[PDB]
Amino acid sequence: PLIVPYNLPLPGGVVPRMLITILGTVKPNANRIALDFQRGNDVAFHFNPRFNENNRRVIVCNTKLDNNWGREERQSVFPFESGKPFKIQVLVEPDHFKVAVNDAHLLQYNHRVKKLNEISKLGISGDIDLTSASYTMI
Repeated sequence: PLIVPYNLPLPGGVVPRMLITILGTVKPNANRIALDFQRGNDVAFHFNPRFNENNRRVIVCNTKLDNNWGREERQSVFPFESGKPFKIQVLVEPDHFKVAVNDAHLLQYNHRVKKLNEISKLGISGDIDLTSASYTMI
């Protein structure tokens, strides 16, 4: 019962062994979800499930620097389902973000923005009801 878009501060930035857990439900008739890990105005890691990109479901990942998007990484494994509850876990490792959905590994994204301590906010947006968003160390 949190308001979307939601901004989760990450005090002192991200560090290896930080685990972020996001619980919610995908809306009826969803088009998109987005997670945006921010370094100021830059987007260090954009994680973007798209439910209807030319009649295909795809996950797009990218980085935005100085208002310019870079090279997209795309994943066709698509674990989200319209109408249904999900869990996203993002584990920060030394060289990449590791993403699992509903307890199954989905993808890794190599760090392009290398000042991890400066990635200090997470924005959560899109066609979801958000139940909780939190972090811990493992």
